[PDB]
Amino acid sequence: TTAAPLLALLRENQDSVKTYALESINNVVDQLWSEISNELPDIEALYDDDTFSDREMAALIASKVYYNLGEYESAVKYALAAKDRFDIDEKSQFVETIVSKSIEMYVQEASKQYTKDEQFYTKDIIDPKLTSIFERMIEKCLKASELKLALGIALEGYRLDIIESALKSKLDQSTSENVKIINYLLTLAITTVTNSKFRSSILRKSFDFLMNMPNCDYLTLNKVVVNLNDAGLALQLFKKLKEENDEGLSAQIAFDLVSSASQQLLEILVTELTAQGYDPALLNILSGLPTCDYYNTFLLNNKNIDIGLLNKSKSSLDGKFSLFHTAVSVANGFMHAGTTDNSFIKANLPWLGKAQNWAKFTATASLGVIHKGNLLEGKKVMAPYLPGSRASSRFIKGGSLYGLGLIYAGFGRDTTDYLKNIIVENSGTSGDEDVDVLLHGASLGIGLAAMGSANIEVYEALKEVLYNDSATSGEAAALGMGLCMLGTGKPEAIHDMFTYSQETQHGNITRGLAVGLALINYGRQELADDLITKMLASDESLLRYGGAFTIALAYAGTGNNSAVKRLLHVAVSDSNDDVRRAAVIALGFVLLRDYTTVPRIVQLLSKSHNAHVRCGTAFALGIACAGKGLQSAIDVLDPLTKDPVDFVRQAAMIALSMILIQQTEKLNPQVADINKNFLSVITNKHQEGLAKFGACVAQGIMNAGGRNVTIQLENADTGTLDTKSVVGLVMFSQFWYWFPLAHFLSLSFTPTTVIGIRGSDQAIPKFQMNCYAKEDAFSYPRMKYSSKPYKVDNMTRILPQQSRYISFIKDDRFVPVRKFKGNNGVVVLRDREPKEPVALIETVRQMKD
Amino acid sequence: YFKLKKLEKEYELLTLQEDYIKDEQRHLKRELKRAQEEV
Amino acid sequence: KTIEVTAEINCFMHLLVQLFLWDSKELEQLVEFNRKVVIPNLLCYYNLRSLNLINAKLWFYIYLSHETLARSSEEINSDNQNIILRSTMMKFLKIASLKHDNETKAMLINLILRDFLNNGEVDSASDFISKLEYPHTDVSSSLEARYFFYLSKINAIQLDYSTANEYIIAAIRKAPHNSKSLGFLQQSNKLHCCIQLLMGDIPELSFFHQSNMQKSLLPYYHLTKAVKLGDLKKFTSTITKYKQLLLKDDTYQLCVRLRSNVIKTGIRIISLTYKKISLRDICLKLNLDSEQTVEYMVSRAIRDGVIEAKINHEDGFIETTELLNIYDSEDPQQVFDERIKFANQLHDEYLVS
Amino acid sequence: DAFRLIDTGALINNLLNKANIQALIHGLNRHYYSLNIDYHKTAKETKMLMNLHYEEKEESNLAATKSMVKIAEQYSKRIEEEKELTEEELKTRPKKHLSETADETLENNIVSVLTA
Repeated sequence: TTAAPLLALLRENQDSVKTYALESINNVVDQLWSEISNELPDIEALYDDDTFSDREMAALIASKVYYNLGEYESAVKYALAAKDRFDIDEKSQFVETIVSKSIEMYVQEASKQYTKDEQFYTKDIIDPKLTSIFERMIEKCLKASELKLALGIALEGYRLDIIESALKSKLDQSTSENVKIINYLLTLAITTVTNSKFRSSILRKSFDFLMNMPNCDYLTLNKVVVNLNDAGLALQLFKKLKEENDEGLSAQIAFDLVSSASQQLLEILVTELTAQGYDPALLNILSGLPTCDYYNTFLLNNKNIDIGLLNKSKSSLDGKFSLFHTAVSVANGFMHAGTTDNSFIKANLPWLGKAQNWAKFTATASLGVIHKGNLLEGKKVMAPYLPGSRASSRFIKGGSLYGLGLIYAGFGRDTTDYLKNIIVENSGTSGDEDVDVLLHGASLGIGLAAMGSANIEVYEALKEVLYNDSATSGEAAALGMGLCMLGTGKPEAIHDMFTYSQETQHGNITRGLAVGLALINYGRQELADDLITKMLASDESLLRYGGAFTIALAYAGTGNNSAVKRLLHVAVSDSNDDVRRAAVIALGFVLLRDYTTVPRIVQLLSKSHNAHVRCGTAFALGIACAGKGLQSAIDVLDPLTKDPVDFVRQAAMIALSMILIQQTEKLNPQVADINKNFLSVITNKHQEGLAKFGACVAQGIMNAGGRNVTIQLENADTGTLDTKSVVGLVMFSQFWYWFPLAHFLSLSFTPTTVIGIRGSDQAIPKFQMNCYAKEDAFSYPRMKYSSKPYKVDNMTRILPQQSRYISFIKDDRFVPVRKFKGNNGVVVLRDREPKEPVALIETVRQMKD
Repeated sequence: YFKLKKLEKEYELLTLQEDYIKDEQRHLKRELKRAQEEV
Repeated sequence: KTIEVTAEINCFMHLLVQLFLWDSKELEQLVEFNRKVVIPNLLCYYNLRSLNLINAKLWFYIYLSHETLARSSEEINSDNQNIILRSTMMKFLKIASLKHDNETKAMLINLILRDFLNNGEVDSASDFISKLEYPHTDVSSSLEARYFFYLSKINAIQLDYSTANEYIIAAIRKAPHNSKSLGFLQQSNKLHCCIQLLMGDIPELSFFHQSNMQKSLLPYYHLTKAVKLGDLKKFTSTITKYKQLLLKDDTYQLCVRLRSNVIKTGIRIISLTYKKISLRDICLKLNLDSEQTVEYMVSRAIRDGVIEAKINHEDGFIETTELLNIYDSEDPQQVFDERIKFANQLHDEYLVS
Repeated sequence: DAFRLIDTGALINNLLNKANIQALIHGLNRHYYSLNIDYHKTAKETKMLMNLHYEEKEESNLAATKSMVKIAEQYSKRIEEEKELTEEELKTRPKKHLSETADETLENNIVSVLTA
């Protein structure tokens, strides 16, 4: 085994002599390589000549040797220069291995280069050789008929041209198949790509591809206007909808977007729509007033209230301080949420008589929870207790302005303008206790009304409240500014507010502004990183606590590794107690995109010492896993219920219920034991106070909104996240700095129900639906498996578990336009023969209008 | 290539936990020293 | 289908294995067929992750027979057959990835390394070792010792007595059980004894007496004594006797290498400790060893570092240093650094387990 | 601890409830309760507390010097302690104690090599 005869000839000169060896050596490089490596300097010497033009053949032999050594960067370069002898379709052990490394190298380069430029692959900034190979590698994947290989590489290597061309060529007319492809790619770009500039371009392009087809799946078209937060896509879609007018379809589109899409996007789109001419039926739908009324009808019929249980719990014992009134007040609100039963409160009136001032403010804002989902009667019922129609005391009035914001969140265009007059009044007046509380509720209430929409007039009115330097009003005021300027916000707003925290000697205000900045950040990503440092660098606990949520909110939705990592850091290295809880609760939010990651993340934290850590992860689980119920979470929570520390017990009970909302045995066996416990603690006279809030309130969540509402981080109509649910949930984890803030859970209660709409009149009917709601593997909550056909009327209780399996029947004479969309959410079916009623039930929109 | 992405998700969870454990051993050790003095 | 296919592939590995050592039909005849199963229809099936579904045994048995030359004694005298096998195995080493196929990578290294050692260049070694160095979790204890042994022998040829010493000592640890305490242990032990002799001198022969085959030990004793006592005449006459030994072991090279050392060892015993030692005594001894290089040898010794001295040939005197109470400062520095290293490694081994 | 009697005028929400505390301040004004503790401090105060633990330079070094003078004796006593330790473990064939004794001897040697 010798290469020596051949190797010897390289050291001699004459081009003929060099040629005779080269080609002998070429065949057997892989075989003879040990000997050939020592002659490597000489082989490089052939290459560096350009008068002897069999340079490329030297290069190819040399590459083989370079691979075997482990200089991969060097081999790749020589392999390029070899040119017409590097063929990637031969596919040996040689060819495959250097090809791998080649894609690797472009990808690396393509990261660095995307950040600098957006055209680089068309230019001579990077290697044409590398490029050429990249373009063939792509041809190879599209030739093999797998599109998921073609796209995968093109994505990683930051080229827009390849993605575009690949979908296009392979776009076939069928329609059904295209749509599957475009959705598989939508999941993939969104959950993997955190570079906005790249991702946005793939998202926008996928709209344009569905658009090129004669029929196209409108639910997916709706999804993408939500995703990109872009007006342009939506307008073009709607002019298209004018040519193809089906009234059932056009209505289906508007009900999907109104629930799922951001509030501001919808508003500006209606402002443009009005001006071009649109149909006024549609313009009404896009406000979201009909949608909210459809749910009110649902909750009125399907209520499953159990008011005896709360009576029995209130009579169990009576003791010291304001925490336990907060507990009953909060459990009432959750129970009666959206159904509009003041039954408990109407009947039983003496316990209200025991209540002091802070408890009155808490109980009145529970009335706000009940009367949610009234679009005209919200104000009216509350009206004798609402300014200008003076009651007997202001403590009563203060939870009215707060609650009025709750009901009327998401329709608050008006509600802002009403409350701001109150804000101007009591910036002016400050010195008595009654006006301070009056304005504290007005300020929680204004921040709800102006939510998420920069109204700079509101920013100024609340800001004067700060200067008066009252701990009661200012806490609200500070939080209010955060809610309003959530999104991009002012540069000013951030800077003014951060500074004023460091100056303040008042506690309540610092905390209030701390949380206030976390909120301002919502999708602002790395551009908030600066304030995060400032906040953490404070030796103030309050700003550090808030600081964790500023990363939670800014990186919410698709996560980031650095972001999670920075929070793991904060939780570990800050021995101050409060700060540890905020950091662990914060983890939940980055990781809301897939709830599955959370039990793993927090497994270490669950055995981690400090009760503030263990409690905080309970709440986080609560938030994160409540989308479908997660069995792996409930298990983690179980030990934590039987924790000896009073507050870890509390959080576990509350957290359990948030996952286990609208669930039963055979879906979760464990819920019976859990229910026993919640009861057992209250009835007892031997437990501690903190635990006892947890038990009463836990019950209130499980059984909340007449057993018809769930806690999800989304509003279901396409399954894409909505603003309100998130914000609401960050506010709800807080009970500790001011007792009623629980109430924000009201925004994150979503009804789960299939709601049909007869499109010929735009009003709800009833039809059977083929379904799997059988009592052979399911139940509903009253004090898995599918094989048998089952039917039921519309506007009925529908679990997450049951939601999976909905279908529809076409022989009540209604046929769905988009069929089922996989999930709960308002639809519109077309009535084939419209000449008569074959079902047309009552709706509460026909009792308002 | 689509595959690779699936494998990255499982990888990414491991890297984050693995780094977190290091930070934990180091805090636990100081806390162990002080607490022994406290008992 | 999964279960059926694996079962066949395992079945074949057993069948070939059973069919050698104790159930073959002639080892040389069978080689073709072994080569046929490997190259098409086997590497092709594997997804580059095999460690246990191919084994050292197949390549070991085939190659062992080509080097036996008494159940073979070629089938082509052109040397086509054996050259081709060396190429095919060399080609496989490319195929065993630099991130996967890790146990199988190492088995290839041992076989290739042997063939170069018997008869070839052993600077061809240099590449294989660099390639070998990557994270391993799967290379077994037997293979490790084999590694160490080939590696020591090469370094011994190149003249590093020290490197080969550490490796050889490491070799005879771990692997030796009852199936590696057999012929392999004997090869290793020969080299380990030799190495100690060349670097310096070998420990006592007492230990080796009960830990090895006695048949080997008697020829090894004879060889060590001649070197230690230092007489040239002893060394040649001994070398002459155990020609058969040095040939089997592949250590005919010892004869060249050990010779310088013998002559050196014969001056060294003699303790030239006095202020002057007369020239005559040293010339007297050397005459038997060396017929024309009596002055050259005494000079050679001084340059080497065997004795620090002065000679004048006018006055015909050797003046020397005290060869007794040497070993002073910084000799502890060397010991102190080296012994701490040994301690850290053992503590590390405690932490792991 | 930090205390205050019943004193009202804001403590009227303080000591399923609320009947209790209204009657508690109505049946008796002035009964103790504990209050919560926090410590707020200032960064210059904070830095002063940590710089307790060039005089500093002089001291560490001083001990180092005098340790080196005396080491001839310090050597001898620690072999004797060590000799004892080895012997104890033989009989013994507790463990924590034997280990700690060896650990102290090793720690001290490293510090001593370091000193020069």
